[PDB]
Amino acid sequence: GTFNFMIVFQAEHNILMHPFHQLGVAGVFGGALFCAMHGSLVTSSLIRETTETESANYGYKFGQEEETYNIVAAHGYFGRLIFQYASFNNSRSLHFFLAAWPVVGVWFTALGISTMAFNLNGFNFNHSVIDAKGNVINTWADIINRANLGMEVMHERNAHNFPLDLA
Amino acid sequence: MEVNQLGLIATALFVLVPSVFLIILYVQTESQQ
Amino acid sequence: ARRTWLGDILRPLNSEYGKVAPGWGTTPLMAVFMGLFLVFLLIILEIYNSTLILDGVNVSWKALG
Amino acid sequence: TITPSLKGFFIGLLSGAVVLGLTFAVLIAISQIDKVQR
Amino acid sequence: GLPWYRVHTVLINDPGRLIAAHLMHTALVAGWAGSMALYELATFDPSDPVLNPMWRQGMFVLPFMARLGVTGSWSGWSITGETGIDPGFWSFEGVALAHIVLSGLLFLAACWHWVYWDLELFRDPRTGEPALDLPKMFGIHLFLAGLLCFGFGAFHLTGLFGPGMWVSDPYGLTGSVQPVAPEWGPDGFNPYNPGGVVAHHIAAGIVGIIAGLFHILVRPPQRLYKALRMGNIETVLSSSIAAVFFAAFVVAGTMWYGSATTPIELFGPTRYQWDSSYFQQEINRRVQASLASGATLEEAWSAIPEKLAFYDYIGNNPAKGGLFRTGPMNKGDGIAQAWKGHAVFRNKEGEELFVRRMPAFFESFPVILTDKNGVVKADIPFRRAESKYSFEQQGVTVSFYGGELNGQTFTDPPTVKSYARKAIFGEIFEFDTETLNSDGIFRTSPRGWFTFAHAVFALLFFFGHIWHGARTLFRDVFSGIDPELSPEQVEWGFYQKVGDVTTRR
Amino acid sequence: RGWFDILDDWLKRDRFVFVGWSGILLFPCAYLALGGWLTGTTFVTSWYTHGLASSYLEGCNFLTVAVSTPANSMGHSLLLLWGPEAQGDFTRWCQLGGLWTFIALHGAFGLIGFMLRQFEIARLVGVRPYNAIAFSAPIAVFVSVFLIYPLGQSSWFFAPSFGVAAIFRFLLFFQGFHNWTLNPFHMMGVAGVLGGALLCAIHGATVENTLFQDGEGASTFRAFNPTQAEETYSMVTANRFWSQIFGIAFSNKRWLHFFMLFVPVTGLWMSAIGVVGLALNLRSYDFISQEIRAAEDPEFETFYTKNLLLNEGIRAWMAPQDQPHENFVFPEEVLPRGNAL
Amino acid sequence: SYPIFTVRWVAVHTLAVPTIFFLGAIAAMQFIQR
Amino acid sequence: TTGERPFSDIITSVRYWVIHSITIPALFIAGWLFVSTGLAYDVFGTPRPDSYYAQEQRSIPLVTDRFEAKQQVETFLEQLK
Amino acid sequence: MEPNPNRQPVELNRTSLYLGLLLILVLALLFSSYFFN
Amino acid sequence: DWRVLVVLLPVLLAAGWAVRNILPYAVKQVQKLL
Amino acid sequence: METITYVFIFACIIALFFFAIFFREPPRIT
Amino acid sequence: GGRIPLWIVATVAGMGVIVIVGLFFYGAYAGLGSSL
Ligand code: CLA
Ligand code: CLA
Ligand code: CLA
Ligand code: CLA
Ligand code: CLA
Ligand SMILES: C=Cc1c(C)c2cc3nc(c4c5[nH]c(cc6nc(cc1[nH]2)C(C)=C6CC)c(C)c5C(=O)[C@@H]4C(=O)OC)[C@@H](CCC(=O)OC/C=C(\C)CCC[C@H](C)CCC[C@H](C)CCCC(C)C)[C@@H]3C
Ligand SMILES: CC1=C(/C=C/C(C)=C/C=C/C(C)=C/C=C/C=C(C)/C=C/C=C(C)/C=C/C2=C(C)CCCC2(C)C)C(C)(C)CCC1
Ligand SMILES: CC1=C(/C=C/C(C)=C/C=C/C(C)=C/C=C/C=C(C)/C=C/C=C(C)/C=C/C2=C(C)CCCC2(C)C)C(C)(C)CCC1
Ligand SMILES: [Cl-]
Ligand SMILES: [Cl-]
Ligand SMILES: [Fe+2]
Repeated sequence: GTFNFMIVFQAEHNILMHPFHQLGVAGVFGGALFCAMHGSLVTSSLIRETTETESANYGYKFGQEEETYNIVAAHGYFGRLIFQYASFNNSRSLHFFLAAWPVVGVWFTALGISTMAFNLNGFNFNHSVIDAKGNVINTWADIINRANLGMEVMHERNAHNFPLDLA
Repeated sequence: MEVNQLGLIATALFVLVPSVFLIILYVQTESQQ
Repeated sequence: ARRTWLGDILRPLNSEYGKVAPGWGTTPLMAVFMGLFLVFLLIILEIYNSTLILDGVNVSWKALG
Repeated sequence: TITPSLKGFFIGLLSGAVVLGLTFAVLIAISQIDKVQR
Repeated sequence: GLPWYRVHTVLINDPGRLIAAHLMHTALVAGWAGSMALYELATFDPSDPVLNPMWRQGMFVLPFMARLGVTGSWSGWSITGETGIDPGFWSFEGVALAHIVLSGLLFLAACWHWVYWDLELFRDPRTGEPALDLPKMFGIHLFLAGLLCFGFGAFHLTGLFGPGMWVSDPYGLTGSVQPVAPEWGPDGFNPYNPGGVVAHHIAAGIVGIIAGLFHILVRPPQRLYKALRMGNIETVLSSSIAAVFFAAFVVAGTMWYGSATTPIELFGPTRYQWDSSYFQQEINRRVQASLASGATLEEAWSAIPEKLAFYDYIGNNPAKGGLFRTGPMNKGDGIAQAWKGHAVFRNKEGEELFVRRMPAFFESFPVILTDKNGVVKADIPFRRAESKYSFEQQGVTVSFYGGELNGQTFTDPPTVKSYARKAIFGEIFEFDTETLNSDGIFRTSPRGWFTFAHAVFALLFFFGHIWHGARTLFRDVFSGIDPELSPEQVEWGFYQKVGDVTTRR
Repeated sequence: RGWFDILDDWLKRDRFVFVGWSGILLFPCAYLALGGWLTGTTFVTSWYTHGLASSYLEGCNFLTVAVSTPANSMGHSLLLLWGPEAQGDFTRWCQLGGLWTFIALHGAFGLIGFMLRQFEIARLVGVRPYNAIAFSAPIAVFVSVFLIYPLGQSSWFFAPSFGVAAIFRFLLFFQGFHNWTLNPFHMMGVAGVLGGALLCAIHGATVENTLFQDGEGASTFRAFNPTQAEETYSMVTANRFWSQIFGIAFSNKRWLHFFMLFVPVTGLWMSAIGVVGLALNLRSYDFISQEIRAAEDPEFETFYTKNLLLNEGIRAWMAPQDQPHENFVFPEEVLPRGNAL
Repeated sequence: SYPIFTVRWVAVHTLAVPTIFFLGAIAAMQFIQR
Repeated sequence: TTGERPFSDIITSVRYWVIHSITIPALFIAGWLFVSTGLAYDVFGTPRPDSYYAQEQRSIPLVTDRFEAKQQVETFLEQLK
Repeated sequence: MEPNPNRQPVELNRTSLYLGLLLILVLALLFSSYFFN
Repeated sequence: DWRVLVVLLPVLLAAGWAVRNILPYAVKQVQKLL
Repeated sequence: METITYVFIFACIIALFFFAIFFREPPRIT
Repeated sequence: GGRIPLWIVATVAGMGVIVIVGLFFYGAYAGLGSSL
């Protein structure tokens, strides 16, 4: 039923072409990316506290006061991976950044559903490109529209008696 | 429903074999300390 | 450790752990064979792909008769 | 025999070699001018 | 204690028990091979290699035995359908038996090596520690590999001392095991040339003997030994995995596109043969020529062997299956019984009409009939009210030339439509759906399943390569970084060369 | 002090952008993939491969612009500039879709280069290489989707075209033709991506709201010091809070950050496996039990059967413009449609 | 006493030089008419 | 910290803007001309608004041969002259 | 002959058991529908 | 054709301009390299 | 039988929830 | 050397972007790509 809902949404609102949905993907993809990044950076810079024959996790004891990784080493690796000034050396800034990116992205995507609820839909570039005579020159937007149309005409196939599905 | 008969045995083993393996290692871990 | 007839025979085959030729050794020559092998894999790939087309190399099932 | 695509292949092969060797000529050069001290 | 995911690291410095583990894995693999064949023998129907060949029956190892020359059963049948043979001991059954006995012998060896792990052979005579001279081992094993690769090509495949290998015509009609002469020219790199497989093993085998000799006598350069941690058995696992996933990609690819080593009588047609209408072209070639030679329409199609007509049918396209649609292809569309005949459509004006064929991409496909020029002249309509091309309005009929329905014509619209719906699948067959209680849904062939499993494993083993290569090159920090890394080694500018402490300013 | 070492010296100097040996593969290939995409999106058409306009020059905007895939008729041609298709003609090469292969291949070799860079820098710095390992996940996705998938199909034509809306079309294609949403390997990827984003947001928020008071200012960012030994937030209070709100909480900082690597990496890997199945049209398209009952029982209806009607709409309504090489002609009367619409 | 030309100099110009050029080409394009 | 010159120090520098207040417009103009001269069309093979179709044509000029493809689009292009 | 010195004890803590059982059960819950088909 | 020199003249002028304004400072860097 | 299987698994998860919360390894400081 | 105040550089570059971005949006309603 979830999938039904998201297919019909696309047909009626063109959510893929809506910027607030695009910011949701950016918040979700970026969130998964930064999750992986942060987990791999801390994990890469754990301080040797254990032997080969035991989980490194036993190198941290719940409630110890010293940090369990070297953040300057993590900074030094990632700064060189890209360049120095695109890496965090302040753990508070870094952890706030982790929080804000997917929260904000997902606010926007929630706002997307919430405003498409009032039928302010995604960008419509259907037949936006035409030639000197006025032939339509299709783009990917028009192909997307052929797909949206197939969804449109088939959904709830016995429930429409008039030509426009206005709600 | 006309459903794949072996689905049942497949599901049971799929659950049982991996689960039993974990329990074996857990219990013999507790018996050490 | 346990000695065996077959072990004594095979002994010298497992006797030079750690031995190395000095410096770069045969590395220059390895690299020649590596590059020859690359070009040869290229040829083989582009033949299969049909971006390399050769006379009397009909890359089709119809090359069985 | 020696088909157009075989000539193209050699065109590609020589182009790549040119680019790689040029790149490494330049890199060997710079690395000699600007060494690290020690 | 060790975590569950590291139990097998207790073998890393125990060559005997490492050999014992490797023997046990070899035992299990040969036992599988033996158990899989025996299951396939117990379920295989050999009575029709035309319409119910092994690849319709979900046979997976049977075709590998057949590929290298095992073709008969102690029961007197063979897969080419000749009856009364005597395969000797190397029947399908004897091959299965050999692998089981091998599994058992391997299993006992494994026990002996596990118990008598402490062999002096495994000890460095200098230091007394266990040690394996991996560089010399590689030369030895490579030498052995080269001899076997050479022998396989020079004797088994040539038929000098052996049976040869499966070869066939381009249209997979007359396959058999034949000795194969090596192709030494440039067409030997053509994947569709069997002579090239012979040459490959002969030439590559000699290169392997020569390389093997090199690698037994010449020691690795000090630079490489240190770069590649050649005293560390895990560097071999990393490079061995890489080679394995390389090979697995190749064999997935050649299975999917097809080559001399993946013939269609053992694995089924490829999807590309459907895409390019490979068999349909050939069928039409024969009918057009039958008819130039003055045969009737009935006569020309009746001359088409059913086996060739069955290739021209989308149900044997491997790209028509589903992941969880299990079992043999026969469980889907059924057990093919007969070619019904080639169906010819005509409208009320006697124009011939052509059913547009389902492409592999489409689970369902509308029924649309065209003239020789591509013009739509009839269809099965969805919305009836404004339809202009119905079979009813256009007076479509179907006539059958060849096969079971040869010389019959149907005009009643429901019948005609029914064959039109099957015509999108290509040539039209009669199926037994009762026996296997077939559910009517296409499944993929062994070509499909093999490609899927080997591409998936190839990709997963890529991660194993990355993992164990990381573990080889970063062994010193596996357990964590140095608790006294200083910020100068990691801060910028401090050293001219990164990590080289000898380059301060 | 041979030349090899002199070059190593130079490649591994500490500078604003580290180069390294991996730099030799990374930088040309990354720059070419990226330049090819900007070049094609600004100037190059898809008229002859797809019957589409696809550059700024033709009137497209950032959403609709794309470097499109080659014509189906190229099969899986490497489409080398010097190859038998374009025959050295840059212009024709562009027109036949050669920039797609240029970008896809230089991109693949840049990705390798970048992963080698993560390996090189980690080795020089003295850290474990878990960031290189995590980056295997993006690689799997890229190869499976852009290489393996269309290699299992008839041609590159059916790989993704490099463009915002072209990728949206690829999403919708996979719903109607492959029913990809139904695929349990995609669902495991969904749970890894969404689970990753959750972890990301919940871990950042937790740290920021269990901070220790280490300075006097209202802005708490000022009170961290990269070289302090002390944890900057309370694992203990964080752990009690989550144990009491959610029932369970992390107690091991090391496990937590490994779990953060594990979840999104694993999910991407699972979805790559699924795309390999669809390379072969090996879909989880149907449930056989449902279909049998539905064929026999015209009153039986589920969300499963409703979504297949939508897929059927998608295929028939989009196929002819999306697959121009097939010359699909679907007269009005064969199009599936519900009432009125 | 800084260098003017560096690897850094090059990476920057590698990107920024075609960026402007491209912005010029795209600016002109807003004025194309059918 | 690596010994290159700080960015903030270059872009506030008078010598920097003396060069780049030329180089930046020259590049922007050069890009302009590439388009306004029509050269970009010819280099890349991109159709002009008047040359997607022939006058009465509605067929896409779709490449349908692999090794004759070059010859195909040249044929489709002279079907406009 | 000596007893083998490379033997090591194996551990699975209670949290790892909970985690792994959840994994298996949820995997079972996801794939069971497809096994039944 | 001729449009090329059109396109390319601003850039030679741009390179020309920077060549002259920087040449002196740029030679001090080259002397320093040993 | 499919219904019983689905619900059985779902029931095991709920039981597991119960033990993971109330019968957890209790975290202990330092 | 450090002559121009950086706040000034920022404002002008800032407006340089708006200008060109505004042109691209203007062009979404004019000429090619406008539907007209
Ligand atoms: C690669 C492709 C891709 C990607 C990455 C995304 C990504 C996203 N899409 Mg798009 N989508 C796509 C393709 C894609 N989509 C396509 C092809 C279509 C058209 C078919 C759509 C149609 C579409 C629609 C129609 C919607 C999305 C939504 C979303 C978001 C879903 C996640 C979310 O809402 O988190 C948000 C978080 C939640 C929903 C979680 C709430 C959890 C509650 C608070 C608690 C639950 C408790 C639980 C029951 C019990 C747990 C306890 C335990 C013990 C059991 C996300 C930004 C959705 C969105 O934006 O939502 C606003 C949405 O409605 N997408
Ligand atoms: C004693 C010898 C022996 C013989 C004659 C056979 C014969 C057979 N086996 Mg059995 N088998 C054996 C041992 C043997 N097996 C052992 C020891 C095992 C346990 C590992 C197995 C496991 C096994 C399985 C699991 C299967 C078979 C199968 C088969 C059949 C097909 C073989 C085939 O296609 O191989 C094909 C082999 C290859 C393609 C190997 C390629 C080698 C790669 C390329 C690596 C080369 C790397 C090398 C180091 C580089 C060298 C460099 C070069 C320069 C020289 C055939 C009847 C198949 C069958 O039908 O079973 C019933 C099957 O599926 N066998
Ligand atoms: C490369 C391995 C391989 C291949 C390609 C084949 C191929 C085939 N076999 Mg064989 N088989 C094999 C191995 C293989 N087999 C082995 C090892 C066994 C022993 C168990 C068998 C036992 C066997 C029997 C008993 C039968 C076959 C049959 C068949 C055919 C039907 C296959 C089918 O329905 O697939 C079904 C495939 C699937 C449903 C896909 C399952 C993959 C799951 C989804 C992966 C699990 C995901 C995992 C949980 C993810 C979690 C990861 C994360 C948590 C980290 C086909 C020719 C049948 C046949 O027709 O023969 C006559 C038959 O009856 N095979
Ligand atoms: C020739 C292949 C090969 C070999 C010999 C090894 C050997 C090793 N690996 Mg590697 N590895 C490989 C392939 C291989 N690996 C591949 C392809 C991958 C990618 C998935 C990995 C990923 C990997 C990781 C991530 C890790 C290892 C680790 C290890 C070590 C401990 C493993 C252990 O105790 O398992 C214990 C395993 C179990 C108790 C149960 C596993 C059950 C699995 C999940 C399902 C069973 C599948 C079933 C048996 C069918 C077999 C598969 C089919 C291919 C035949 C050991 C040295 C570990 C290590 O480095 O420790 C230092 C480690 O952390 N490996
Ligand atoms: C709830 C919504 C949801 C969510 C969260 C997802 C999540 C996912 N989908 Mg699914 N999807 C959904 C809904 C959703 N989907 C729906 C409704 C459909 C319709 C059927 C699809 C259809 C769909 C398709 C068709 C595909 C996915 C794929 C994926 C995966 C994308 C993985 C990724 O990061 O790619 C990101 C890409 C990469 C990691 C590749 C490499 C990235 C490199 C590093 C980029 C380099 C950039 C460079 C440096 C600079 C560029 C700059 C330039 C822009 C200027 C992920 C598991 C893909 C998948 O499973 O692949 C295995 C896939 O092909 N989805
Ligand atoms: C669409 C989503 C997506 C994008 C855009 C993306 C992007 C990136 N991820 C990186 C890193 C990572 N990604 C990671 C995990 C993940 N990444 C994910 C999803 C993505 N990752 C997900 C979901 C995860 C969770 C597992 C990790 C763990 C890392 C890193 O370590 C690394 C990093 O440093 O992040 C900060 C960077 C690699 C830089 C690089 O290779 O430069 C070199 C550039 C090259 C080689 C060129 C590639 C060319 C590509 C492949 C083809 C051409 C693309 C066109 C130019 C543009 C087309 C655009 C259209 C399609 C619209 C880059 C910013
Ligand atoms: C002792 C002995 C003997 C005997 C032997 C035997 C009896 C054996 C057997 C053996 C065998 C009989 C074997 C078997 C094996 C099997 C196996 C080894 C299998 C496995 C499988 C697997 C691994 C699977 C997996 C999977 C699944 C399950 C699902 C799907 C997916 C997959 C595929 C992953 C003799 C007399 C000779 C001699 C003396 C001694
Ligand atoms: C392909 C090719 C090549 C190369 C090329 C190159 C390398 C290129 C480059 C190119 C480039 C390098 C380009 C660039 C461009 C850029 C652009 C075009 C940009 C844009 C941007 C924008 C527009 C932005 C804006 C914005 C926004 C939108 C939002 C936010 C803010 C900002 C401001 C950022 C060669 C020769 C080898 C040959 C073959 C082919
Ligand atoms: Cl609906
Ligand atoms: Cl209505
Ligand atoms: Fe953290």
